[PDB]
Amino acid sequence: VTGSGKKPWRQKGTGRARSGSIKSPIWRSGGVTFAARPQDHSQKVNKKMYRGALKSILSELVRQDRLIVVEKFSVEAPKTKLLAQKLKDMALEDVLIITGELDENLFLAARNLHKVDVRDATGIDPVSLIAFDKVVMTADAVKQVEEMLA
Amino acid sequence: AVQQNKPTRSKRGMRRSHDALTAVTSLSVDKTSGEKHLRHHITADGYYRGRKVIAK
Amino acid sequence: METIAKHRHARSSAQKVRLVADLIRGKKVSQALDILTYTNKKAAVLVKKVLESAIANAEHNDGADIDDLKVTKIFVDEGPSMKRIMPRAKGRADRILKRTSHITVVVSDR
Amino acid sequence: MKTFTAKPETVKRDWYVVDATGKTLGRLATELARRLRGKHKAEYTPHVDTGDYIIVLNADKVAVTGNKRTDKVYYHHTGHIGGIKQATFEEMIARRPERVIEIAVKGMLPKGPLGRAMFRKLKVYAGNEHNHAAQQPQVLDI
Amino acid sequence: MRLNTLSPAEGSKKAGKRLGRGIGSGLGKTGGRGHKGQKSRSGGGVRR
Amino acid sequence: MYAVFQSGGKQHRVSEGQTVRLEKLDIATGETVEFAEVLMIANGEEVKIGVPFVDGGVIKAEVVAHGRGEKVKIVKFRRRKHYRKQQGHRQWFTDVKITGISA
Amino acid sequence: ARVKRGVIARARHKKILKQAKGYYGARSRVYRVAFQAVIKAGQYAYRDRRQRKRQFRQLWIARINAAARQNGISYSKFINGLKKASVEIDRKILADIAVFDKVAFTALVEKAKAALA
RNA sequence: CCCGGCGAGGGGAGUGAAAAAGAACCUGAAACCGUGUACGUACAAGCAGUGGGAGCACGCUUAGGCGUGUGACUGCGUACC
RNA sequence: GUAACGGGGCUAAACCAUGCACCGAAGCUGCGGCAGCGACGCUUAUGCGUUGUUGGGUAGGGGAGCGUUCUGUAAGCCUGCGAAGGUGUGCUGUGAGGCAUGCUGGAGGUAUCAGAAGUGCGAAUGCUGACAUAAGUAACGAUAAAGCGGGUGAAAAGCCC
Ligand SMILES: [Mg+2]
Ligand SMILES: [Mg+2]
Ligand SMILES: [Mg+2]
Ligand SMILES: [Mg+2]
Ligand SMILES: [Mg+2]
Ligand SMILES: [Mg+2]
Ligand SMILES: [Mg+2]
Ligand SMILES: [Mg+2]
Ligand SMILES: [Mg+2]
Ligand SMILES: [Mg+2]
Ligand SMILES: [Mg+2]
Ligand SMILES: [Mg+2]
Ligand SMILES: [Mg+2]
Ligand SMILES: [Mg+2]
Ligand SMILES: [Mg+2]
Ligand SMILES: [Mg+2]
Ligand SMILES: [Mg+2]
Ligand SMILES: [Mg+2]
Ligand SMILES: [Mg+2]
Ligand SMILES: [Mg+2]
Ligand SMILES: [Mg+2]
Ligand SMILES: [Mg+2]
Ligand SMILES: [Mg+2]
Ligand SMILES: [Mg+2]
Ligand SMILES: [Mg+2]
Ligand SMILES: [Mg+2]
Ligand SMILES: [Mg+2]
Ligand SMILES: [Mg+2]
Ligand SMILES: [Mg+2]
Ligand SMILES: [Mg+2]
Repeated sequence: VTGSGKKPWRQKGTGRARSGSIKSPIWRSGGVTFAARPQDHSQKVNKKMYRGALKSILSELVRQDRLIVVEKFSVEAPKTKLLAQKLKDMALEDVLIITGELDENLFLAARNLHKVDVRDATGIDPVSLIAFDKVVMTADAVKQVEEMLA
Repeated sequence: AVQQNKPTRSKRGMRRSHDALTAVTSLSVDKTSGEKHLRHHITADGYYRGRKVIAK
Repeated sequence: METIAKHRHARSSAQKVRLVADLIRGKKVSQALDILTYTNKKAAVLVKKVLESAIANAEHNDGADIDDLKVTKIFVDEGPSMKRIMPRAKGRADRILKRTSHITVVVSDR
Repeated sequence: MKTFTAKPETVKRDWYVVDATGKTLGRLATELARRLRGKHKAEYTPHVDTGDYIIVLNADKVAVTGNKRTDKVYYHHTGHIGGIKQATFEEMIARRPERVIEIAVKGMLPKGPLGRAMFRKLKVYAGNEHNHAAQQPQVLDI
Repeated sequence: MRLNTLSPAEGSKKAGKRLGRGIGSGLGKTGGRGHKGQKSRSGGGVRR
Repeated sequence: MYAVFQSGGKQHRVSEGQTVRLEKLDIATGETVEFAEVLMIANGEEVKIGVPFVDGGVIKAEVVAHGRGEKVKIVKFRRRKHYRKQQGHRQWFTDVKITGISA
Repeated sequence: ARVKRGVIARARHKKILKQAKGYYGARSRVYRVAFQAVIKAGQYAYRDRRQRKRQFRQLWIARINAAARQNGISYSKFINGLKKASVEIDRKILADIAVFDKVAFTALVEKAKAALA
């Protein structure tokens, strides 16, 4: 707190409470007693605990029929309108699409769809597998994830 | 010299029980001009007991 | 009909203005004006002007009947106090209060 | 159901005459306080004067035991420093005889308003005559 | 298995003590430090 | 016509048509209770005093109501000792309608 | 995550102040005074839940003694007679009978006098 | 437009969804200060409550010893940290 | 100031003995209810027709919870057919508290399960602001001194002449 170190008043003889700093946390405009600093909130996840949770999540999507598997997930041109029809024909609204290879047309076509997210097999994270209602994984993506996790 | 305790709202009102003002018990009326005035005082137009002993 | 008149931010404490207002509570307005005319207080000058204004409002904005009117409700409320510094001996500053009042008069024919 | 409480608007108080001739002051005073309080009544409610009115005749002839006629001292203070005043039993009997039984009974009653109120129903007389014949008071032997 | 149906294992997340937060807590007033010594004092305690 | 009976650790002096509130009973609202251990019967002139009980005395009562009584706060406080404890309480009751007294 | 305390503080104060209705002065208006008057009332009440039982019994007995004394016997002998007569009518009900049914009480007194004779 | 000193301030009118948003202006708590109504209080002694409890007022109930406010009288009772 | 039974008063209402009755506590019992610690038959993620016992408590240790703001769940759910906040009322929970609802308010609030804390104030001669009290009290600052007439003005002891 910006200000001086001067005693606001003398220790004794005034009937006032003893003070030492205009910046005391007791005082209005004073300092915060345990003022926050920047801090890193990140945690260590053990390598095996993360893979172990990914395997658990995927198993639970299979049990809950939230995992859809397809040979391919192709949009021809980069248009939401073509993809939104595909997902309406596949009966899908909120869905994480997991391809093996980044298709430029598919990432773009899905960017403006808030409930759709298209990732590579390497882009999976545990939250997005839980967060979306359905997970659609290409056959080749199943291969990658199986080799990643095993 | 000074109080050891704050006196209450109630003690304050009890002290003020004699602070009410008395109103004029009656105004008097002039026999000639009909003005109301304080008894034994002149009227605001200058009359006392019916006589006009002021200029105004 | 009831008819209000108020004088807000009147330069007097409510305690003083109250002494006078208590003299005319529930009284014929003719009788109150004569109690206020011969009451030797500054607050009566303030109160009488408010009562006069209430009468006039009751005439011009409501119906009629000076003689039917009566002082139904009269109360003084504390208004905002002005704060001033009064130098006392030995550099001690006392903060004195210039207390205002909100005078309100209500007058009714019924 | 909630237990009965007497109501002083509906409470019935009867009138009694008592003679004090020959009777021990304290022994007599206790029965009056009992009756003045309403303890003898099943409708006794201790915040309610359920008691009865009593007339005491011949207060001048109440008896005391031992040497108490000469040696029982009634003390009172005036509220002025040094104002501790004395009176024996026989000087009181001589000057204000009705006070001897009234002081004894006041001591035996509750302290407070109701106790002060119960005491009003005691009418003490130094002689054999009272002027409350209109109240139709019954004789009571203590 | 959704973002609002994930609990921790029972016993894995103990509360955490909060000192000087009243009578009911059991750590109010002196907050477990007892009364009037070096150990009570802020930054109070003899060295190892 | 009144009778004295014990139900819930406590004695009640009741008459026909009196709702009496007594401690919780394990009886439903569509049911009748028999307080057969009655201590007194008075007809106005005939008064039968149970030596322990009125041999043939029986009180037939219908169960009208179960409910929780009026909330009562329990406050424990030890001044200067950093101790205070607050507890609430509602006492269950059974209200019974006295339908008949019989010697 | 800064937390303003005003809404929860106002409630905590209002709860006490509502409990202090009817109290004189600062006791119904001021939280510092009010909180001490509510806690004291609680302590007294708790004390009074027990005290009431002692007071009511004290009343019943004085009422029973008067009736019993009226009907010819002290309370002490009367309760002994009802004991030796196996009568289990409690003091609450004897005192109700003494007031509202004076002939029933007379019967209970003769029964006590009998079991003492 | 009206009272008022060509005042302060206020009452109407009009604006506006709202002026119970009028510039001393969103919301508008508390202390504190008042007006009004109900109940109590001028023979009464103390942490001012608590338990009991009349009476009065106001609602309820189709009568029903229950509800709200007040609280005479009475038992107990010397605040908090 | 009685003031060396607490008082009244007591010749027992004192004392000694001999007894029988009563009062007397939050002790014991009785009725109803909560919780902890054990131990038990059916049977089982046990909870009970059950059973036994415990349950005053500072420092202090242990255990389980309430609520507050923020993050996710949430581009969802509630909300101008009235959010938060404020103020009453009713109901409810062992408690912190919670639910509903009138009035005000006039636009935001947020279940659930998790997550993170500037997370709960009556005290610190605490800090800031606001408002009391004393009190309509003291005082209005040199004891060089004012008085009248006229004027102006809503009003003149104080201004003008
Ligand atoms: Mg700062
Ligand atoms: Mg790594
Ligand atoms: Mg100077
Ligand atoms: Mg006493
Ligand atoms: Mg402890
Ligand atoms: Mg300390
Ligand atoms: Mg020490
Ligand atoms: Mg230590
Ligand atoms: Mg104007
Ligand atoms: Mg505003
Ligand atoms: Mg305002
Ligand atoms: Mg009186
Ligand atoms: Mg006094
Ligand atoms: Mg006392
Ligand atoms: Mg002496
Ligand atoms: Mg003996
Ligand atoms: Mg007991
Ligand atoms: Mg016990
Ligand atoms: Mg039990
Ligand atoms: Mg314990
Ligand atoms: Mg115990
Ligand atoms: Mg918010
Ligand atoms: Mg609201
Ligand atoms: Mg504070
Ligand atoms: Mg503290
Ligand atoms: Mg003074
Ligand atoms: Mg003076
Ligand atoms: Mg002076
Ligand atoms: Mg001067
Ligand atoms: Mg002049």
